[PDB]
Amino acid sequence: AMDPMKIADLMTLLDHHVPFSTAESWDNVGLLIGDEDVEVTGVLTALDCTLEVVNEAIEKGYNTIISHHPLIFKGVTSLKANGYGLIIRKLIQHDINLIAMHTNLDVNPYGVNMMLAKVMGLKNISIINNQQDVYYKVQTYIPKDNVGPFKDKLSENGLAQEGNYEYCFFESEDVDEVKIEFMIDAYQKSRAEQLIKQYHPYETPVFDFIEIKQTSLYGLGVMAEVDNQMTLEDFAADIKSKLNIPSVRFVGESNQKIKRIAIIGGSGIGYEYQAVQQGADVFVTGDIKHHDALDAKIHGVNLIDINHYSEYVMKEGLKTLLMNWFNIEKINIDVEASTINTDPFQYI
Amino acid sequence: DPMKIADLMTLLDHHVPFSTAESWDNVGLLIGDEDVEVTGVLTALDCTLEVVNEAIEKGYNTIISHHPLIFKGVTSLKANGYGLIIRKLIQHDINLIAMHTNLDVNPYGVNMMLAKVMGLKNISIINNQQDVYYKVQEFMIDAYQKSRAEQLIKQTPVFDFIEIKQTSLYGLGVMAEVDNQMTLEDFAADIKSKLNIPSVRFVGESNQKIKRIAIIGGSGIGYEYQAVQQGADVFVTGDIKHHDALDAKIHGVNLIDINHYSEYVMKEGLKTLLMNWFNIEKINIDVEASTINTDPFQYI
Amino acid sequence: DPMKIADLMTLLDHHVPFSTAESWDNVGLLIGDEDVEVTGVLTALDCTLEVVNEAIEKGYNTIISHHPLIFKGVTSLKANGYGLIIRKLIQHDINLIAMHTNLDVNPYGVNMMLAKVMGLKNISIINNQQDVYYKVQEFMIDAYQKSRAEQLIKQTPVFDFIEIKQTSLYGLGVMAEVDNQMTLEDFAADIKSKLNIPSVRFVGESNQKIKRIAIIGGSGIGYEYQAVQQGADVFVTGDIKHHDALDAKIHGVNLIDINHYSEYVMKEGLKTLLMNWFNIEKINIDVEASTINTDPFQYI
Amino acid sequence: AMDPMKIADLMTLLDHHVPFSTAESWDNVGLLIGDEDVEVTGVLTALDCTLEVVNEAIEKGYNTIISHHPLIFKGVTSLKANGYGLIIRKLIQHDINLIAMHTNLDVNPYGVNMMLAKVMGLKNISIINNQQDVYYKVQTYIPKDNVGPFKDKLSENGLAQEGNYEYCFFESEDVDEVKIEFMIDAYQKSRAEQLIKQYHPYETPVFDFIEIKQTSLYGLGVMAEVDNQMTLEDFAADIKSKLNIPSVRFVGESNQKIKRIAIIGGSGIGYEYQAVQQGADVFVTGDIKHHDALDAKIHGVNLIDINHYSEYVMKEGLKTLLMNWFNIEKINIDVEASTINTDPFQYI
Amino acid sequence: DPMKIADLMTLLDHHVPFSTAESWDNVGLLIGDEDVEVTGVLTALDCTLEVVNEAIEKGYNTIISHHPLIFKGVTSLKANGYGLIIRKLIQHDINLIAMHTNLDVNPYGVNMMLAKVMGLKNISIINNQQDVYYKVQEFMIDAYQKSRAEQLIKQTPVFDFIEIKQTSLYGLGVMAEVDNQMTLEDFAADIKSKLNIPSVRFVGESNQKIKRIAIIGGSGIGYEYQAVQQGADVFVTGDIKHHDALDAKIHGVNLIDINHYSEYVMKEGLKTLLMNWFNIEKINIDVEASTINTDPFQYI
Amino acid sequence: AMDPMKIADLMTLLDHHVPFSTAESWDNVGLLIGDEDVEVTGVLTALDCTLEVVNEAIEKGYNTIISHHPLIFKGVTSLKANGYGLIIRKLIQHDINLIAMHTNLDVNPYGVNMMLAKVMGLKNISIINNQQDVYYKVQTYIPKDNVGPFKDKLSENGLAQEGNYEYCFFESEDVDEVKIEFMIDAYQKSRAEQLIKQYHPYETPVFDFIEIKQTSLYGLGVMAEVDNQMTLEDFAADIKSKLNIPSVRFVGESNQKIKRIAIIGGSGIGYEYQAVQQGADVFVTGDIKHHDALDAKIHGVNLIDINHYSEYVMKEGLKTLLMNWFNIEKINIDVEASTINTDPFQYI
Ligand SMILES: [Zn+2]
Ligand SMILES: [Zn+2]
Ligand SMILES: [Zn+2]
Ligand SMILES: [Zn+2]
Ligand SMILES: [Zn+2]
Ligand SMILES: [Zn+2]
Ligand SMILES: [Zn+2]
Ligand SMILES: [Zn+2]
Ligand SMILES: [Zn+2]
Ligand SMILES: [Zn+2]
Ligand SMILES: [Zn+2]
Ligand SMILES: [Zn+2]
Repeated sequence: AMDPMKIADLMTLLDHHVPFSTAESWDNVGLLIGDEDVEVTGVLTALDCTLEVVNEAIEKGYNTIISHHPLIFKGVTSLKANGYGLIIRKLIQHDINLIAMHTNLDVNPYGVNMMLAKVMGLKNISIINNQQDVYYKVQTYIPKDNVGPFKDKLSENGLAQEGNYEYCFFESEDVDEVKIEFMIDAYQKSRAEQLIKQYHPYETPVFDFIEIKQTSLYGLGVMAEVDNQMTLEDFAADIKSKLNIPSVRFVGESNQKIKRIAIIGGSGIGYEYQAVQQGADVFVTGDIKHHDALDAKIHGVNLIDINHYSEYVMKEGLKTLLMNWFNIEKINIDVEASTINTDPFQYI
Repeated sequence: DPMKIADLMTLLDHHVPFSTAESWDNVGLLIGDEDVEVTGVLTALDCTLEVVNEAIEKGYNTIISHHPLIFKGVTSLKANGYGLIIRKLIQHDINLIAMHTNLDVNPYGVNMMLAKVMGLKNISIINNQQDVYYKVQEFMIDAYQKSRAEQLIKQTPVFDFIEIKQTSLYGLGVMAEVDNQMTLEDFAADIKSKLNIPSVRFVGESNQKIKRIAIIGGSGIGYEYQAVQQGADVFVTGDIKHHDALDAKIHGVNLIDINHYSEYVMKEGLKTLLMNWFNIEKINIDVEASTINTDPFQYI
Repeated sequence: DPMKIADLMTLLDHHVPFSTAESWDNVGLLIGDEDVEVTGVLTALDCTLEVVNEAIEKGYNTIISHHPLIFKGVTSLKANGYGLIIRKLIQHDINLIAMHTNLDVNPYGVNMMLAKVMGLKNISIINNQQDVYYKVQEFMIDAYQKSRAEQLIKQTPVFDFIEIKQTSLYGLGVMAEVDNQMTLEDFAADIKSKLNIPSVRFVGESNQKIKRIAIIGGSGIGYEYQAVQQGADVFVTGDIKHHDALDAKIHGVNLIDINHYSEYVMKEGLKTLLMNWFNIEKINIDVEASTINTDPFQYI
Repeated sequence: AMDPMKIADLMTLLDHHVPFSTAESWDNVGLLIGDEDVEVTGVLTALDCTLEVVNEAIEKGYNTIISHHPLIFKGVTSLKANGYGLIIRKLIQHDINLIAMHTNLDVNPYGVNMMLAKVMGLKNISIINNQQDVYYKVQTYIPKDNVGPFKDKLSENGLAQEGNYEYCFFESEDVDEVKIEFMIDAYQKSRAEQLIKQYHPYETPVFDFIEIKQTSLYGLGVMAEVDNQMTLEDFAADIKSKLNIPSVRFVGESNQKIKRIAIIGGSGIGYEYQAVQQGADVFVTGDIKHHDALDAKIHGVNLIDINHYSEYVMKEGLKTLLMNWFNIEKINIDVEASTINTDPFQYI
Repeated sequence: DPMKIADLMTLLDHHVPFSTAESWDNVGLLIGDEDVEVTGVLTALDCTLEVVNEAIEKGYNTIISHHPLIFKGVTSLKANGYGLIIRKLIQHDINLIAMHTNLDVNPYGVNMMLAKVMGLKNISIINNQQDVYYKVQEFMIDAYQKSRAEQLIKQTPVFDFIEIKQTSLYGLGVMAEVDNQMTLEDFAADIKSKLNIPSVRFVGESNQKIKRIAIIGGSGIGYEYQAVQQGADVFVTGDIKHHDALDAKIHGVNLIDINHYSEYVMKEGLKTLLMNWFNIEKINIDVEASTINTDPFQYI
Repeated sequence: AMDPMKIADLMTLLDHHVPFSTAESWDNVGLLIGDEDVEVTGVLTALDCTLEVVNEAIEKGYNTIISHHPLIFKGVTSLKANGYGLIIRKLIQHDINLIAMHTNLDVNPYGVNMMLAKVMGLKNISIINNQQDVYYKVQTYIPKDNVGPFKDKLSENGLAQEGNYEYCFFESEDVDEVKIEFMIDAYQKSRAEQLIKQYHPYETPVFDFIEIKQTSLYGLGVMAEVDNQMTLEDFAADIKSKLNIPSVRFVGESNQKIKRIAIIGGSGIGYEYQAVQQGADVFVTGDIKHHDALDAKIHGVNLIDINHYSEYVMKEGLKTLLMNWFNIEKINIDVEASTINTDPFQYI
């Protein structure tokens, strides 16, 4: 008897590759509308889950929509047949599940900004603005001989990855001891306390947790470079064509030479000065407003507004990711990128 | 011409104006479609999953609850917790309307209803709101009338809108009285019995004499000192906590905790009001009070 | 008797009262010396270094900008960034005056100017401020008059100041209309051409029909729902972002982003007003609109 | 010539066993009304120091009242012959001292929640919601031979507990050194700096303080278990009887099987979800309100409201503690638990 | 029928209404028993332990201080610091009343008292409060009268309460004048001598000419710009700090720091007022000004 | 062709000796008005940069003013010919540069409070209220033999001061390793990550950054002592004379014996209780107000108000410092302390 993938199985897989915990604390991510117990019949990727997207999923026989933008962001106070209420109600009425992979996908090594840089044909793409993850270096003190492996083996048996580090030294030079050390993630602190107490000895078994911060693989934005050095206006025209953008605008001398590019898709104004500090010749983002562009201009910070809507690259990008992850796990569920242009703006 | 949700909403607003609700509150049509024809109305304190099941059972597509099922914004709608109730409503095409603080402050609302169930006399609204009305220079106008009256009166004329403040009919709480003075203990026992309450608790000497009573159903602590100022011998409310009771006791302010759940009286009270309003308008729609006891507490 | 900065400031305040500006805003003489004789006036949207160079070139010692060059307090004044422009003004004895939100809400200001440049009809101020005026008991008085009228009327008399609130002439935005209904797409194209805009974008079906138009130049998102309430078929503003456009789209609210930079129309609009005001007062001072395109954006 | 116990001596003893520093930072604990210099004539324990409690102390010839709840919580703005003013004035006029042992007693291993669990007849009682205490691992580098004990001995002489830990290694492999390490509490950092500077050598004597956090023995609440698995309603009836409560109310299916119990006496709503995470079958507390019970019910979190007033168990509990502490120290001062029922509520 | 604390409180409220005190302030009976018969009244700026000892010595059981001994809530009452003074009061059955900001804004209060001690002329309250009074439709009513007048006038009648705002008699500060113009230096020296101040300091050229003087006793910085607006040549207050003095100096605003402690003049000033009020009411109770110099500063 | 000192060269030198980063985060320090590219013609020191000070610099041919107090503190919203606008405009019009050395000079070992204590003739002067600086102890694990110096040499080549510390031990007792450790300042964390990755080996090169906090040399205030124990009033009269103060006021018994003195020039009320904890017999500051003096008196905290204006000692103090720093660097630029008494107060 089969184990067809349920929403709960999909959630675990999504979380493995694009951890929901990497989303900002203000964000609203994960299963927003649906039922964990339901069997997935197909997956439609979307930037914004508009009414037409829901209609498209229904028409295709798919019961799961993964969007970038959370359809429910601040709590909804009503669910009427109007506005966003009409979309939410239609999902529920048709038993469609909606998952949001929002800022977790913005900060992922394979997420929105890797996807943007790739579509722009750029090279040497690296995450920037790295998160910091908290670890602990756990240090225990134990006598030599057989009580060392006795510790090692039991500790490694009950989890806590089998990489240890051992040094001789004297407690008091009365009691000669071995100081053992290993790493734990911040969540394991509790378990590590338990397991050390259970399989150690004395009246006062000595153990320490030393906070270690490590640079994360996750961060908001990428730095990349063009193949060949280019003028600002030529780089702007190039990416307008590659991303099929109706209108692009840039801030800076049109003949400015550009090699290193920082990209935060969406609305990344607030990071442009830091991007310049980090080595960018231009900061690429959307939703750039007059006074921030004016400020950038006077300071010599070069900008390109590719429009917030250029995050739409994640529909095909995430479709490709998910098909790969499904291949690995030998899952045959169909994934399609929504073909609807959901940009609220029409350009003239 | 069959009554739709939109028509119900108009009628309810007429009799219990949604604008009298507190600004923090979430009232009106919370879940539904205003174009849908009302098949029947079930009244509820809390819209639990059992209450939704009851509406479905009775063939009713409209629930009016006191407490808003969605109060702070919902962050997700999953098949769990409150998500389950909201999803069940939507999937069964049930409309949910909340008449919350607008009902608490209505002259015929929660506190009138409590005082009637207690058999009280001389019941009047306390803690009255203030209505803003302009005298135009002379005749009277309401809040919104101030825009159009310029838009009308400017067809070179010299005119004036004078703000006048009027004590509202609407307010949180009622003051009322027993026929004859009774002890605090006897009054607490009397209302326990009348409201079918499993357990009541009071603050004050059992032999204190009670004539004038202030009532705020739900959770009305914060108002007990004012009530005493307004003439109450006792303040009746729910959800009274230790430190607030201890303060009242030391200050000589008498209280009775009838439990927040005592707002359940609005189910029958609202059923009766709505049957009457329907009668006036010649609407032939069935209204029932939910029979489900939705108190999360069981008393021993 | 030659006009000084102080005299200019008086005249500008007469026609576009600096007190109609928002309380957060920074308006008036921002950089200068009120005793200095005005040699000429250059109007500007943003006072860039190029605009300062232009004033110097033209022999003008007075610039009137819409946008305040100093908005939040300056923490330093170095030869870099905005420091460069402020220092250049001072070192060349150029006076900078900001007519910012007071011009946005003026009956002849930014939004009248936008609606005229679009060739619109029936243009009226929307979002009107409220003026406080007292009726004394009877005759009328203004804001400041309430002090002196006691100081005058107390020379034992029994008197009254009655607060009356009056719809102001001043407000953020105008409502206006085209001669004949046109599609949303055609109207957007029409205004693109009339304002010489490199790129315009709109929200709403291209074949939506437009008759009544609400305009707030600059960055007016926050007001689009109210505008629709006030009768607009479309809200015209700049600096529209994705999520605000997506919200409007789902709610059926039509928008056009003409870009914040479209406030540049106030350069010629202000030049014309100031030439007229000068004429009335028989002041022979040259006024020019800056010809510099100061948009930080270049469009492709 | 005697050393009769003064309030200041009592305060030191109280603080030793139920440290005032473990109280919450918003709390108001310790000597609230009185004179440190005054000789203690007897001690009356109380939940709330009401007028009748003060009258009881006067009648008994006791000049010290220890209450759980602070009679002065937010600053008093007046002291009139009315309300709480009348109680405060009566204490002062009769030279009665009032000490509050509030949230420090809530979080103590022998405090309010241990006492509740014991009165309920429960077993395997353990503190939960543990505080974290900050320590430092101080590391200094010193040459071997005689300068090691020279360091050890002087450091241990000037306090800083004589548990050291020593390891060989090379500074620069030019200057061979011994790295010595030991623990200090967070307050000793200053002294440790001084003492290391004074008895070390070089131009730049190398020493480090490494922050270590340890799970405290103090925490808000206990987890315990019933002897024999029981239904929720039976457990509720049992504890109503054991604590002599006029009325108890519970949230949950009456036949729910209960083994593990979390208890926060007083008003502990806000912790029930965490208690369930920590393994509780039911969260026992007081002052439970409708909407929080409604939420608990829908989420399957089981609750029992034993009333805030059930904290009254600390009068006899603290009396027993204090008599034990006085025995140890050979102090003959009488301690009595106030017999007044001070519950503002009367149940019908 | 001997005067109790409650009767004193009524009389003081009549002449120096406790409701004119700032909302942050702590005034009235701070420590005491309103049923206790007043044996005598000692006036005080600060109620120090020495002032309590003086009351006890004189056989007086009532102290009226300007500064509230309890301002923010007391968190403990131990035999140390301020605890010592509060405990001594209570243990000796001394009643402490605070007439703080209500005395600062009174027409006969701190600032009248300062201006009199300086020998000034044409003294008037500045910074006046606003009194709310309703004209009922016509006759006048006060703040509280608005409730009962409905409760009275509703025995179907159509009526109106019109809010009228009236300049109060009460305000922080006085404006006053010398008989003849004098230099800033000479005026500072004159008031130093008249108030027996060990050290005075002034801001402004020593030869500036002074005629009109604004005074706020205590710590009145924040009001100096307004005072100049109101016509003052100099603002007189205490507790002036470097940066506030430097700002005033650069703006041409003249100041004199007479020290916060100069509010001590209210001891004799209040003694005189209270003897007079007692006379009117035929109360034979002794009132003395405390003779203790309570300044924490000693000057060298 | 010369390298005459420009403002940018002066800024670097100032920052070296009195780091701008030690200023409070609310403060406004450094070059407030001027041009980094301009050649310095002479330096005038000032407490407050008043109009007369600017006039004095012009008259002397000096184009640089260093003040203690920042002429621009909260952003200026206008620059009119009035008030502070007139001073700012006059600086700009005459090409005068103004640097503020504000709270950085308050907390410097040679700054305002050292200068105050020295002018008072005091001894044993020590900074108090020390800042804490964040460092990292970087720990890497590397095999013995030749890969150790290979690491050492390259790491030391690319900066990161050549003080290392080495200990033997076993990774897994499979792979025997050397644990190397060294210090970095908090800014080097990024570089250290790079350089370790570049010149280390494995699939997972193990390195840790351990946060170390050290007591700074910078702090607000000094503690010092009088030569000979003195009465409070005599100490007050002495310092009034030494600093030429028109009027001094003190709080405390006039015959109180004084040996240890805490000094925060300016407006240091808020620190007096801590100063007493730290061992002061009197707290010396300016701008003392009635209610704070009243509080101090009742608590037995002794105060002397020497007036905020007594910070004027830094004009000659900083002149002396700067002349010394210029000597070292062989710079011939004139430095003069402004002679203008800029006290807004005149005493009578
Ligand atoms: Zn994104
Ligand atoms: Zn986005
Ligand atoms: Zn209610
Ligand atoms: Zn309720
Ligand atoms: Zn504008
Ligand atoms: Zn603008
Ligand atoms: Zn407790
Ligand atoms: Zn409690
Ligand atoms: Zn005062
Ligand atoms: Zn005062
Ligand atoms: Zn300073
Ligand atoms: Zn200073």
